[PDB]
Amino acid sequence: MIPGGLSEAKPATPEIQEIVDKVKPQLEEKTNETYGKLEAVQYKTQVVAGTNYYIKVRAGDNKYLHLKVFKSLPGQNEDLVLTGYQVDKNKDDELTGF
Repeated sequence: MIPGGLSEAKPATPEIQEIVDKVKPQLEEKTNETYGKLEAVQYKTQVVAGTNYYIKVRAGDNKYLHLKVFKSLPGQNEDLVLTGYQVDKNKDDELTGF
C-alpha cells in the first residue's frame, strides 16, 4: 500500500536523482550495485495545497531511501514541508508499482 507514487511518477529524474547525489552522496554510491539503482528511484507529483511530491530515492537493489517533497501552501502559505525523508540500508525498502 506504499508504492513509488505510481500513476503520476517517473523513474529517477535528472533532478530527483541529483537529490540522491546531494544529501545522499553515500547512499548514492554505497550500494555500488552493478545496475542502475545508485540514484533517485522516482518522484510522483500530486497537489494537496502547495503541490505534494513523493521522492522515493533508489539506493540499489538492497539499499533504498525515500522522501516526500512538499511546497506547503494551503492558502495560509506556511513555508514548505517534507512528510517524506529516509536513509537506506534495506530500511525504507518496499515493493513498488512502477
